[PDB]
Amino acid sequence: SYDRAITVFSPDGHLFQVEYAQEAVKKGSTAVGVRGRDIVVLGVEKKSVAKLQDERTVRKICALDDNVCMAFAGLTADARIVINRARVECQSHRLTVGDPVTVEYITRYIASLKQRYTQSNGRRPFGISALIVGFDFDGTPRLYQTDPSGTYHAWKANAIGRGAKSVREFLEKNYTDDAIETDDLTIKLVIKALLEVVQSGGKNIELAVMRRDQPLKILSPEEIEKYVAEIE
Amino acid sequence: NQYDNDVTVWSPQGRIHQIEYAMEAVKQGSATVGLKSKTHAVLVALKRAQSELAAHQKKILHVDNHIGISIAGLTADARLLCNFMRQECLDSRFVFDRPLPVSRLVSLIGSKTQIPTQRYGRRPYGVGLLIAGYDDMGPHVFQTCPSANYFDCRAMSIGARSQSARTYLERHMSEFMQCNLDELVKHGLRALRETLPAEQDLTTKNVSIGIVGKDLEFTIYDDDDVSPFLDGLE
Amino acid sequence: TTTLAFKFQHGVIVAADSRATAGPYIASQTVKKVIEINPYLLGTMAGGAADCSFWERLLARQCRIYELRNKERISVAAASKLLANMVYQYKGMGLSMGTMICGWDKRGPGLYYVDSEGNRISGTAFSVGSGSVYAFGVMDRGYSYDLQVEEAYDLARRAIYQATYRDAYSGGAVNLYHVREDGWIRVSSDNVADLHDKYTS
Amino acid sequence: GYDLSASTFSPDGRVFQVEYAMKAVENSSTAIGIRCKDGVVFGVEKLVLSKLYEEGSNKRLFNVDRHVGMAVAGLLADARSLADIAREEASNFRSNFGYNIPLKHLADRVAMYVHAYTLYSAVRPFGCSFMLGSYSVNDGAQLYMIDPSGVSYGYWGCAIGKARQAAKTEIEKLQMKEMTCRDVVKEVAKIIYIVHDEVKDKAFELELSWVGELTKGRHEIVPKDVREEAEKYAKESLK
Amino acid sequence: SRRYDSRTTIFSPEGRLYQVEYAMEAIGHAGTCLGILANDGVLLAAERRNIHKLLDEVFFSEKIYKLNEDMACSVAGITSDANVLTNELRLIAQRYLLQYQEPIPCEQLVTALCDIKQAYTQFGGKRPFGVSLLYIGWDKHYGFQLYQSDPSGNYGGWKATCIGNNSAAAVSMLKQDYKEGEMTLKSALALAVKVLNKTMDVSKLSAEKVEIATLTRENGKTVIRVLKQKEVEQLIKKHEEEEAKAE
Amino acid sequence: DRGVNTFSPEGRLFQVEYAIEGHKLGSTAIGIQTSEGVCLAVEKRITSPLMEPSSIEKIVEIDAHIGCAMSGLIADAKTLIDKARVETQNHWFTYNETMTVESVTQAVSNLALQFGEEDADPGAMSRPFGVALLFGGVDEKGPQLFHMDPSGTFVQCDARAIGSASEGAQSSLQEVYHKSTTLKEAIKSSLIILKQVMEEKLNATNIELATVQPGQNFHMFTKEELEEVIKDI
Amino acid sequence: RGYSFSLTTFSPSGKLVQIEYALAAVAGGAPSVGIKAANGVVLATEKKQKSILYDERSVHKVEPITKHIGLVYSGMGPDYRVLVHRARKLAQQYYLVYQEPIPTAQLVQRVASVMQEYTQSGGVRPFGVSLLICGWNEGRPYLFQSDPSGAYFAWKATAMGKNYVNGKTFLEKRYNEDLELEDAIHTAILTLKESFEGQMTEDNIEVGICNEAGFRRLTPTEVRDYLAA
Amino acid sequence: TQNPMVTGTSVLGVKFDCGVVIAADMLGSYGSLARFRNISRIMRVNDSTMLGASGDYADFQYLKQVLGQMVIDEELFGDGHSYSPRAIHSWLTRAMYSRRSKMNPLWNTKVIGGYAGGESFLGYVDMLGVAYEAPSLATGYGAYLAQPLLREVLEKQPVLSQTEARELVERCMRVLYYRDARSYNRFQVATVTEKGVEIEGPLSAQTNWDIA
Amino acid sequence: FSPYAFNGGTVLAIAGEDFSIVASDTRLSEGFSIHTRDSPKCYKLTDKTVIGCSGFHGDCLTLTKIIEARLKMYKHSNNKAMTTGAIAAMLSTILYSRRFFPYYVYNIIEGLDEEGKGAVYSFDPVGSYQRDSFKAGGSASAMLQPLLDNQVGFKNMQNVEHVPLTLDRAMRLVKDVFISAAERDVYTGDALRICIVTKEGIREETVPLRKD
Repeated sequence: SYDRAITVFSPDGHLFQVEYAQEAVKKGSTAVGVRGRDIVVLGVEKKSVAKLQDERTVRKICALDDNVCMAFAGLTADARIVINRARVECQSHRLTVGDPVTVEYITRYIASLKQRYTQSNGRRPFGISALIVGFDFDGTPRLYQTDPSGTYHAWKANAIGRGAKSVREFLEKNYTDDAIETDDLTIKLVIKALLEVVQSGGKNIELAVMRRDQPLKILSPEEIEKYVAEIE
Repeated sequence: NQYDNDVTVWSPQGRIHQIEYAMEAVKQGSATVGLKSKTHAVLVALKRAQSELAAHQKKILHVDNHIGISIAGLTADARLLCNFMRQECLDSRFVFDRPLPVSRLVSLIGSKTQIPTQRYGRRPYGVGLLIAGYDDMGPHVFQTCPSANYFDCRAMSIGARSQSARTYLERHMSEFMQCNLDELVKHGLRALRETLPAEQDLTTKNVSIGIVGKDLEFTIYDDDDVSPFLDGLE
Repeated sequence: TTTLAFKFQHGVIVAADSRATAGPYIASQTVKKVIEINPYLLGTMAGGAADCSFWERLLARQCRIYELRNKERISVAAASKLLANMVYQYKGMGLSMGTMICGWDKRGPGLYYVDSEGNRISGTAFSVGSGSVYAFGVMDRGYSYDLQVEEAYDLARRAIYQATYRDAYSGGAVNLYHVREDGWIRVSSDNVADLHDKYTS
Repeated sequence: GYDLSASTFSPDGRVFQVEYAMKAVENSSTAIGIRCKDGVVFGVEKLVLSKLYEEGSNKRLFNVDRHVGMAVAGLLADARSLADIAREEASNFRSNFGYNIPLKHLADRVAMYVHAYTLYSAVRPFGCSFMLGSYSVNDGAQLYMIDPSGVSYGYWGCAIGKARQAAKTEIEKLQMKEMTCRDVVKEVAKIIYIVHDEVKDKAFELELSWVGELTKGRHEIVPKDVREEAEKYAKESLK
Repeated sequence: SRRYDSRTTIFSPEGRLYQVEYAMEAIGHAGTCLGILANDGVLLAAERRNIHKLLDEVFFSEKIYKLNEDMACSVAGITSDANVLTNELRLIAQRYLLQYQEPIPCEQLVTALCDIKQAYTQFGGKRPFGVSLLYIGWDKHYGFQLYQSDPSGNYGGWKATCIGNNSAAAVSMLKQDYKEGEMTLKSALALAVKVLNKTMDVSKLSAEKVEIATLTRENGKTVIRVLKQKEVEQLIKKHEEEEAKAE
Repeated sequence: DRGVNTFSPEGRLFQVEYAIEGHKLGSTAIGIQTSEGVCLAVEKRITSPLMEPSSIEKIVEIDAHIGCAMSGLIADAKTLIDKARVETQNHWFTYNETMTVESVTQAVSNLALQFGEEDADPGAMSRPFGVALLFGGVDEKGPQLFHMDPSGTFVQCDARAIGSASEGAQSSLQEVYHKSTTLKEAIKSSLIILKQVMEEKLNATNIELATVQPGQNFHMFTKEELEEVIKDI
Repeated sequence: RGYSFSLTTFSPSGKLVQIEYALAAVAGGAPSVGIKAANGVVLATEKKQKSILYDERSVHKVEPITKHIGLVYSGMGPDYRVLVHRARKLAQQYYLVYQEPIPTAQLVQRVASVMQEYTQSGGVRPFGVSLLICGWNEGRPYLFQSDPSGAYFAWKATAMGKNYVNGKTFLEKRYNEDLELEDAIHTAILTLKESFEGQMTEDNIEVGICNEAGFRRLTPTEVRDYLAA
Repeated sequence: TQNPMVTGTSVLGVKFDCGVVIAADMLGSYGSLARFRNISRIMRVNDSTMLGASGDYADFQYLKQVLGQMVIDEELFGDGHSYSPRAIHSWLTRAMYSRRSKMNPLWNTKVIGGYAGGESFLGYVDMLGVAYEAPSLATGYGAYLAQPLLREVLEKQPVLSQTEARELVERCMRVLYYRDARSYNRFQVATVTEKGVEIEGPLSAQTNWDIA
Repeated sequence: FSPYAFNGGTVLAIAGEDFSIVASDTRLSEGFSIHTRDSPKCYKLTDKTVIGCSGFHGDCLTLTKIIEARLKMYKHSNNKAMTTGAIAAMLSTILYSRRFFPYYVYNIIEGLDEEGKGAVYSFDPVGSYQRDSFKAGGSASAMLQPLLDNQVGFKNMQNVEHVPLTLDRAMRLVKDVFISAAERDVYTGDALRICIVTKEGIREETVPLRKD
C-alpha cells in the first residue's frame, strides 16, 4: 500500500498541488452556460476538428440523468471517472428514496469526492472543472459550478477554461432580463458570447439545450449554422 | 544538517535531535508546581493570560478518584494521554475490584510513550506531565518526559522559567513532611509566585489547586473556591 | 394487540389498545402502542415491543439527519423505504415486527404497512394484531370516504371496543390520534369499560 | 551520505548507525559485575542529579525472573523495553516446558531480538547495553553481556559504562576464582568508589544486588547492614 | 522511505504530468502503424521492426493479436507492457460474454481498457504503460469502426489515423487523399501501400518489412485475415506500375 | 524534505504552523455572548455581480440549539460539520437528552492532529484541517460561545473575532464589550465593526446574521428583518 | 515491510535506464550459443572455473525443466536459479490442469511475464540475466530467447554473453537449413572456440541436446569424442 | 470443556477466628472407576491464599498454571503491593464468565480461602459465573450432605476455634465417606493463618464403625 | 451445557410524591438447595438512583459492573452526573446490544427526577421499558401485583376517597406484602432490605422474615 502525503501545506498557507491542478484546468477549451426562463443551455468550443475524426466520440457534454447534464474543462480521462461515479450515485438515490435527485444533491456529491482527493494519502487531485445544469420537480432551472478544490456555487451564467477571463466580462455587461425572454433569444446570446473567444470564425462549437421536455436535445450543425447567419 | 529531521537517526554524538526538540516544546508552557507531605499531595498551576476576553484554560484534570494530573505542552496530546490513563484505571477496577497503584500506572504510561520514539514516520508526544495520587503507601509526585523516562520526586516544577521555583523548592524542602495542608498549599503558592515577572501577583482567577489525601478524593478548586487559600500571602 | 388506521377525506385516523401479556398473565395494562416519531410522523407497535421501539428510534434519528442535510423534510414513501431496508438486513434471525406509517406530504394523506418479512404496501385501511379480523368486520361495514372527523372517531372507537370485547389479548384503554395538514393531535384516551356501558344500556 | 540508515554499508563495510548507538552508551555512568564461586554480585554507581528526587528513582537493577538479575547502561526507556521483552521470554518458556529457563538460552533469545533492529530502515538500533546473571545448582554462577549490535559473550567480570577502561584495569587484579560473595561485595564497593569521578559528578548513589547459594538461587538486593559496612570499608581503603 | 521515492503521480508547476509526457516520447520512436476505414471493412498495416535473417516466423503475425471473434488490435511502444494489455482485453471480452451471452461492443472494450490505463496515473506509485493501441471491429449498432488509445488514458474514433514514427507526416498526407464515403477496400489498400512507401526512410518496400490485416463481413460472419507475402508483393507491383506510368 | 510530523528547533510542528497561517486569508466572522443569547455575523465577500448571494452559506445549524460559523477552507469545514451533527444525534439517541456546547466543541477538537502517513488507518487524513470555528448555543447553564483552532485547542469566549482583520476587530471589540449588554446593542455593535473593517458597503445581501436565545431555536435573519435593522441603524 | 514505489522510471527521452543497465550486466557474462538443426537443438556454454580447487561436478549451467525442455543462461547465476525454480513450478501447474506436457511457447510466455512483473512493481530491481530456451513438441524443435525486460524472440542460431557480435557475425556464414544435429554440434563448438583464450577441455564447457526422445546434457566422456574432431 | 473426563468430588470450607481451613479427598474418578488415587486437588496461591477445585482435573491444572504465572509476575518487581483473596476471587469470576459467554466453559467449582488485613475470606465460584461469600461452603454432593451439619453448628455458635473447626471438618469428611459413591478414604487439610499456609499429608477417617 | 440458571428472588418498587422505595429479599437459590441467606439485589447507582435485579446471578453481577463503569465515563466526559431518565435510556440500549444471547435479568430502576419526584422504570430482558407508578418482578410477582392494584391503585373499590401515599403507609404496605409473599412462595423469605431514595439521601433498613 502506498501511503504518502502528496498534497501538503506550504509557507504562506498554500496547497501547491491544488494550485497546479487549477493551472492545468486553465488550459482546456472554453465552456459557457446560462439559465433561461423555461430552458437551460450549454456550449463548448472545439479547438480543431481535424477533418478526420468521428465527433460522436469526443463530446464534452454528457447526461447524468433524465433532468441533469454537465460539461467540463480540463482532462478527459479524469472527467470520465467523475461522470461514471455520479451516474452510479443517481441510480442509488433513485433506488433508495423513490425520487429523482436534485441538482444540488449531485453537485454536493461531486464536490465531496473532489475534496476527498485533496486530503488522502497517495493520490493527486483531479484536474477538471464542471458546470452542472438541470430542472427539478418544482420546475426551477439551476446552474452550478465546481472546482478542483471541492468548492461549488450557484450562478446566473458562467464560463470556464481559457478565454473565460473575457467571456465573463462580456456576459456580465450583456446579461439582462431582456435577452432572457425567449429561447431563440438566449441561444443567440450564448452564441455571440462564445464567438468573440473563438478566433477561428464560423462555428467550431457544440451547443446542447435542455428544456422541461425532450431532455438533452442537441442542436444539429445545420441548425446552429442558421443562428450564426441571423446574428450577422 | 541531515540528522535533525527523523526520529530514527542518531547523530555522530549519539543523540536524537527530534526528541530534543520535542522537549524544547514542553518548555514553552506555563509553570506548574507539585509537592507532598506526610498525608496529602498537592498540585498548583498558573492559567496563562490568553487574551482580554477568553476564559483561561483547563490545566488540571481528574483521572480517577485517587489520581489527578496537570499538563504543560500540546493539549491535544495531553488529553489523548488522559483518555488512555482513564481507560487503564477503569479496566483495573473492572477486573480486580480495587484501585490502581500510581507506580503501575506510570509504568504503563512510559511503556506506551516509548514506542513512537523508535519507528519511521512517527514523532514523540510533545507534553510533560505531573501526577499526584494516594494509595496504601501514601502520596506520590511522579513526573514524565517526552522521552519516555519518568522520575519520582518530593517536589518538582515544570514549565518556562521554573528554575526559580525549583531553587525555592529545594531551599525549603526541609519542612514539607511535617507541615499541615494549609501550610503545604501556601508553600506551593509562594513557589508559584516566584516564576511570575515583577508586574504581576497571584489574583483569584489565574490559579488552580488540586488536592488528594488520606480521607479525601481528588478535587479541583474553582475561580472563587481558591479564596480561602490566598488570604495570607502578604 | 389491536391497531387500526384508515385514510379518509380529512387525513388519517389511528387507534390502538393498551394491554401487554406474557402468556396468560397480564403484565401491564396501559402501554403506549403509538410511537411519536416526530411532530409530523407516527408509527405503531405490534409484534416484539423491543424491536418496534428500537428500530423506530433509529428511523427517527435518520429522518432528523436527512432534514438537517437537505434542508427539507423526508416523505412518507421515503421513510417507509428506509425502515424496510433497515430491517431487511436481519431476515431469518428472529425479529418480529409489523407497523404502520402515517403522515402528510405534498401528495396528501399517506398510509403504509411495513412488516418484518420485508414487504410494504400502500392502502386506505389497515389493521394489525390478533384482533385484526374482529376490527375488519366493523371497519369494512362502516367505512366511507365521504365521512367527517367525528364519524371517523366513532367508527374507530367502536371497532376497537368490539375487538377487545371478543379477543383475549386485547383490553384496557383505546388511544386515538389524528393526522392533519398541520401535524397530528391527540383526541381521546377513553377506557373500554367506560365505553361498554355507553354502547348498550 | 552513509550515516543515516541501518541498511547502508559504508564503502569500507561499516554501519555507522550502530557505531553511534554505541557512543550513546560509551558516555553513560558505569556499572560492573563480578562472578564468584558461590554466585554473582552486581554494582552500579547511580547518579543523583538534584536533591528534589527521592532516592530509589531510576533504578538500574531489575528482576527478569525469580533467578535472573539484570543491570543496564544507556537510555533507560530502551532498557525498560528490553526488560519487558526478557520477562516475556522467560514466562513463555516456563509455560511451554514446565521449568525455569537457562541463562544461556535467555541471553541468546534477547540478543536475537536486539539484532533484528540493525537491518532495516524502518527502525533504529537500541541505545543501551546490559548484563545478566544467575545461579543454578546445575551450572553454578553465570554472567553475560549484550551489545547494541547483538553480540553476547560470557565473562568473569564486566565493566559496561563510561569508565570501562579504568574499571576493567582494576578488576583484573582481583583473583575472583577463589573469593566468595561476602568477600566480593566489599571489592565491588571499593572499585566503584575508586573509578568514580568526584569533580564532574559531585554526588552519587550506590546500590548492590546478588544471586547465589546464600539466597537459595533467588535474585535479591543487598541488605542495608551489609551495604553500610561495605561503604565504610571502601572509604577506609581509599584514603 | 522518502529519500528514494520518485513521485511518479504528481503535478508539475505548470499542470503537466511528466511521466506521461515521457512515455509519449517513448512511443514516438516505435515502428509505424496505420489504419484506414472503408465501406466494407477496416484494415491495419504495420511495419516489421526486427528484420534479422536468423529469425523465425513461427507466429501468424507480429503485431496483430486477435482479441475476439470480431476485433483485433496493434501496438507501438513496449512489447512487455503490450502483452499485459492484450491479456487484459481478452479477459474483459470473455467476462462480458459470460454475463450477457452476446459479444461485446468495441467502444465498451476500449473504455474498459482505458480505465485501467488511467488508474495508473492517479495513485499507486508505479509507472505508467508506454503503449499506444489501434483497434478495428464490427458490432450490431455502428458497424465498422476504428479507435485509438494513448498512455494517459483517452481514446477517440477516427477514419484514417497513424501512430509510431513519422506519424505526423503520415496523417498530413492522409488528409489529402482520403474522401469520406466513397472509399472501397481496394482503394484503401492502394492508399495504405502508397503512404507506407513514403513514410519509411528506406528506398522502397520489401513485402517482408510490412504486415497487413483486413476485416470483412461475409455470410453473417466476421473474417479477420492476415494478407500473404504474394498478395502484398502483387500490391507493391501495382503501386510501382501506376506511379511509374504517371511520370 | 521533511515529513508531516516534524518538530522544529522551537518544537512547533511546521505543518500546523502553516495551517494556522492559512487563516489570515479568510473572510472575517464575529461572535458575541450576552445574558439573553448569542449572535454570529460573517462577511460574504461577493466576487462578481453574476454570482448568486443566496449560495454562500457560512453559518450552518448543528442542532436545534447550536449553530456554527466558519472561516478558512470551506471545503474542509464540511466533514467537521457532518461529524458534529452525527455526534449530537447519537447523544440524543442514547441518552434521550440534548448534548452540550462544551461536549460538542470537545468532540470536534479531537479530530484535529489525527493525521499521518504510516500505520495511521485504512483511509486517514494526510494534513491538518484549515478551518477555524465558532460555536454558539444555550444549554442547562445558559448561552455559551467557544472557539476552535487547527491545533485542536478550544477555549470559551464572550466576544471573539476570527479572520483576516481580527487584529483590528478585537481592538474595537474589547472597548465595545461589557458585562451589561443586551443582544440588541450587541447586534448593533457587531454590525458597526463589520462596516468599520470591510472593503465593500455593508448592505443587506453581503452579510449574514443568526441568533440563539433561551426561548427560541436557532433562527436566521431574513432579507426583510435584516434590511429593516440595517436601515434602522 | 517493503517499498511501494517503482525503481524503474522514464527519462526525458523515454528510455528505461535500469533495464539498459541490466542489459549491460548481461553483456559481461560468459558466452552462450544455440543452434537449431533439422532434427534437434544444441546448447553449448563456457564453464570455466577460476582455479583447480573448485569441484566442477557440483554446479551446472545447462538445466532441464521438464522431460522435453532445457535452458542455459548468461548474466547472474543466483538470479538464474530463481528463474529456473519458478519455471519448474509453472510447468507442473500446467500439467496438473491439462494432463499434457506444456509447450515451449507457453513456457516462454509465462517466464517472460514474470520477468516483466519485475520491471514495474515496488522496491525491486530487474533480473540481470537472459535465457536461451530449448524444446521439442509435435514433431518440431524450437529455440527462443528471453531478455531482462520481458521481450522474447525466436531464432535459428543466436549467441549471448561476451563477444556476441562477432559470434553471430560468424554464425550467419556457416549456418545451413539442412544441417543434421551431429554436424551442428561441430559448428556450435567451433563458434565457442573462436573466443576462448585457452585450450578446450571436457570440463571447460557444457553441452546439451534435445531431439525426439527428450532433453539431456552430454557427459564428459562424449564431449571428449566430440572435441577430438 | 464439552465433556469432563477425570473428575474430583466435594470440597469443604470453614472460617474460624484468625484463619480459614479447607479440605478435600485425593481421588480421580474415570466415570465410576477409581483410576488415580493420590492426586492433590488443593493449591497454595501465595502467602495468604489457598484454592481447592472440583470437576474436571485438566481444567484445574490449566488454571493452576495461569494463576501461578500471574502471582509470579506481580511479585517480580516487588513494589510493595500484592494480590489479595478478593482480587483473586474477582479475577476468577471474570475468567469463568468470559468462558461461559463463548459457549466453552471451564468445568470447575473452585473455593478460595484467605486471611489478610486481620480478617478471613471464603468465596465460591461456579462454572457459570455465580459467585458469593459465606462462613461455610461445600461443593458437589457435599452441598447436600455436609452443609446441614456446618449450619447446625454455626447457628448456635457464630465463632469457633481452630481445634473445633478442624474437628468439625473431619466429622463431616467421615459422613461423606459413608454416603458418597465417588468418595475415597484419604484426604488433605490446608489451613491459612497469620503465619501462612500449611498443608497436611494423607489423613484417614479410620474412625469408622461398620456394625452390620 | 445450559448457560442459564434460575436463582429466585423478588423485587418491588413504589414511587411517591417526595420519595421512592425499592425492596428485595436476601435468599440465593439453585434447584432445591440454598446457597446463602444474605445476598442483596439492590445497588445504589448515584445519590438519587437505586436499581434492583432478578434472574440469573452471573448476569446480574456483570450488568451492575458495566453500569457502574459507564456512569463514570459519562461523568468524566460531561462534567456532571447522569439522571434517572438518561440511565433508563442507556440501560435500554445496553440490554438491546445483547439480543441474540441476552441478559436474563429483570431490572427495576428507581430515583428522583429533576423536578423532585419519584420515577419507577420497569424493564424486560431485551430492552422494552416504561415509566410506572409501582411494579413487581421476580418469582412472586403474580402474587404481589393484584394486592398493589387494590392498595395503591385503589382499584375495584368504591366508597373511598383516595388520598396519596405517605411514607409510613408505603413502608407498612411493603412489609405486609412481603410477609404474605413469604408465607406462600418457596423462593423468598430470609430477610428484607428497604432502600429509601429521598431529597436528603438514600437510607436503608432491615426486617427479618421466617426461615425455611
